[PDB]
Amino acid sequence: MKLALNQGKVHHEMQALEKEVEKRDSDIQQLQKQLKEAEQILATAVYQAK
Amino acid sequence: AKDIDVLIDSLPSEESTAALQAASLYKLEEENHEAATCLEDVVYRGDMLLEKIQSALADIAQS
Amino acid sequence: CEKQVQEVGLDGQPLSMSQNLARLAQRIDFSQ
Amino acid sequence: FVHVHHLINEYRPHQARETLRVMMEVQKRQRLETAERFQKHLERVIEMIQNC
Repeated sequence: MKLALNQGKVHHEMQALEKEVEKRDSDIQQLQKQLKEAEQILATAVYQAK
Repeated sequence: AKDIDVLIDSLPSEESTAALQAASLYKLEEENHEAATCLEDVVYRGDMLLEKIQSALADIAQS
Repeated sequence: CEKQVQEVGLDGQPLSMSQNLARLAQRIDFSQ
Repeated sequence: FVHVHHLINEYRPHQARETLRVMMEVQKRQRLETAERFQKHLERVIEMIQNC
């Protein structure tokens, strides 16, 4: 009985971890795009500041 | 001769002296300062958003 | 204003990965 | 030669001022476009975050 309960809890935790990993990957990609955009903007600003 | 005359007539009639060019440069500098202030505000907002996203990513990775 | 020198800098430009790699090599060289 | 030198001296400052104004306008437009793109990217990021 304890092994069945532990297997169920492990499946639930694995589903939650997969969802969290997908969300983290999406957030990391979005933050990387935003960071590249901000770096380009900072380079342009440092160039135009003179 | 006709081309030279037409070019001298249609040339830039402006800063041959010293006041029109100075006024145009001052207006351009004021516009550039306003645009630079706006761009600095926008860049500060974007950097704040990027810092918030980075903090959220670090907190998610810390789990 | 008067930033044409940097505005016309067409090979004379995002975050270069090589620059970050060189900076890391200069930083991770020793934990001073 | 004197007329050519006078025309060059008269056309240099106006052209320089026009180029500087065009460069300032281009920088302003690029900064505004970058800010709008960053805002749209942050909106898409918030949408993807609230999706899960």
